[PDB]
Amino acid sequence: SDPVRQYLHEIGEVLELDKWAELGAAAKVEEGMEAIKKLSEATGLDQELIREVVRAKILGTAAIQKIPGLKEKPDPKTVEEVDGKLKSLPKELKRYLHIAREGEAARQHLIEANLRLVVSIAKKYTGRGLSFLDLIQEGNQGLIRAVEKFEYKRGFAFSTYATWWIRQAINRAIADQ
Amino acid sequence: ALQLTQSPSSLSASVGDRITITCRASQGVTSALAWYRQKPGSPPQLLIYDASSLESGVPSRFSGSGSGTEFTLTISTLRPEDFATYYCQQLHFYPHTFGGGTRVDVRRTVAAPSVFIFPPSDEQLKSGTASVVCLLNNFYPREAKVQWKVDNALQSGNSQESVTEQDSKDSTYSLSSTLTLSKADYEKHKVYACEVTHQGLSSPVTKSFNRGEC
Amino acid sequence: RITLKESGPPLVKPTQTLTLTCSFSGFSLSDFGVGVGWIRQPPGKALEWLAIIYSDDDKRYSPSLNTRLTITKDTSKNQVVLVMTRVSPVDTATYFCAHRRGPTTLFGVPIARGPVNAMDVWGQGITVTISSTSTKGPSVFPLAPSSKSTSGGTAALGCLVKDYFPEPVTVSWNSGALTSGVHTFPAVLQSSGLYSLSSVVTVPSSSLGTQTYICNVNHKPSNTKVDKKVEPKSCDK
Ligand SMILES: Nc1ncnc2c1ncn2[C@@H]1O[C@H](COP(=O)(O)OP(=O)(O)OP(=O)(O)O)[C@@H](O)[C@H]1O
Repeated sequence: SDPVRQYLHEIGEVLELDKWAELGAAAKVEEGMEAIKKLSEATGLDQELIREVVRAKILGTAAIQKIPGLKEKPDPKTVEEVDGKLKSLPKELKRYLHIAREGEAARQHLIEANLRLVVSIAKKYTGRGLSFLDLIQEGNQGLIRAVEKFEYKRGFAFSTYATWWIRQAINRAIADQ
Repeated sequence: ALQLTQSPSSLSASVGDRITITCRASQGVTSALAWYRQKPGSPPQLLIYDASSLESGVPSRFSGSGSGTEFTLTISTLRPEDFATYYCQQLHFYPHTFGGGTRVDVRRTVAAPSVFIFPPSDEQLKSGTASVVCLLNNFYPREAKVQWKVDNALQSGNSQESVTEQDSKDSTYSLSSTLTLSKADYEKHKVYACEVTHQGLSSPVTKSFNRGEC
Repeated sequence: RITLKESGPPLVKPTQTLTLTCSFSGFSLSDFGVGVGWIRQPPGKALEWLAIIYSDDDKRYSPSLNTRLTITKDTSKNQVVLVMTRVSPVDTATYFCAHRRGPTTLFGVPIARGPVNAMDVWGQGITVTISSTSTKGPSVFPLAPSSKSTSGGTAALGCLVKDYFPEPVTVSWNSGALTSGVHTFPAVLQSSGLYSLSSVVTVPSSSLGTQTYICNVNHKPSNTKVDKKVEPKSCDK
């Protein structure tokens, strides 16, 4: 069955987050992004490695594992590599791991909750330059840019801050190539 | 589709009892669960917010508990005004879903149906229709059946009944059955009877009338 | 302090458009994160959630009918409008609007979002019926007291409110003075498509021909007001 139904069926079973349930998760991401600064400047040098590892750990039980546009870098070996190089740390460094795994579980829920959003924006470009399954690989990519740059303390709403990067990722890809 | 399953769907208790309604959620809604109370012919009224916080100005007999998937409401001492339908609501996901409801009734000793009966008005008759009405005032439980006989001939599909709510004053139910006929069809019979059947009776009661004197 | 009142048509014809309005006081839609939502209750069934709109103009609709719902606000007039297209009898219900608290913020940045998890103030509700049946006031007939109506120590009388459309109708006895022993049954829908209900009152069998009993019938949808005195049957002299 065309993933036009395989995918769409998966996401059509995901629920939208309440206005404040979102803002709460989007904040939890920043807390699991400040705990990555701590779990990075201790185990040795910068963050992104840790972030992707925890992301894979959480991604193991995700309701939606196949996201078009995301460069899933499993590295079947690197897992136990950094997993062990973390689970064994001082008493205090275990609670920051707890914090990071949650802040990263939020980044996932937040993305899943806005998939059927990227699908309705993409649909507003049908019959044009690019096609359905194509646009989504771009919108979903903007969805990741927003969930990364987001900043509740600034005052913006996420539903909007998302649309303003989903559409932007499509109108910068409509340039083709 | 996030489903909110409420149990029991209904229940009975007496003033001063302690009861627990439950609300199970198809998926985790954390603490975003609210409990409302709706009295007949009234808007719902908030009781608990954020799962466990008593809404200000709400009686302290009420309390809520739970998180994620399982929630409960609890009335310490049931009171006269606590008999109503209770609803839960989750506001974690859109759409904010409401539970199916839980009706709460009072207990009491089987009451006897005080049966009366009213022949059609002459004012009504002169309009071409007739309505014979059979009132069953104050009984318990709701269980009761009215049977319409017209000249001993049982009647089906030409009557309609309606039950009031269990009154907080006298916690019983009242029923009103209405048999409708045309003026012409009414002007061909004499004995119009009503055969009530209820637990509070050792035999069916028939508060009948005869359209000669009544 | 907070009051919401819904307003709109008591009856709309199928396939037409239903426009409800929520007027409120005690708060503003310019308040931080505040929301105003719509909930309906079909006859004999449980609450169903419809839509919500916020101070920042964010809005959400129930999936099962988001194609038919539009919600809009007028924060300077303290009103919210819900519009529903292509209605059908299945949309017959009481429609409520309700208020949603915004988060307790440190003036701007949220912190205590606890109070947002409930709809804390509800409007009275408005009864709306979608049908092809035309509006029609009620005839009020007596349920006069008598021998077969007076059993034991106390008599019983009432009023029969016959053939009106649509719901609702309101029944009071002696302008409110009388409430004791008053039973106002729910309306039933007759085979013709018109509603019918009775209201009864039990009184002292020794005060019938002395005390005056009047039932006050109001059916707003047809703007009909009726007052009927219910005196005993002339079954005496
Ligand atoms: N108000 C609404 N909100 C959300 N979804 C809706 C609404 N009204 C209809 N829909 C559904 O959204 C769907 C979008 O099309 P989609 O590609 O999801 O089809 P589908 O669900 O895969 O079809 P099927 O259900 O036969 O498998 C429509 O099929 C429709 O059933």
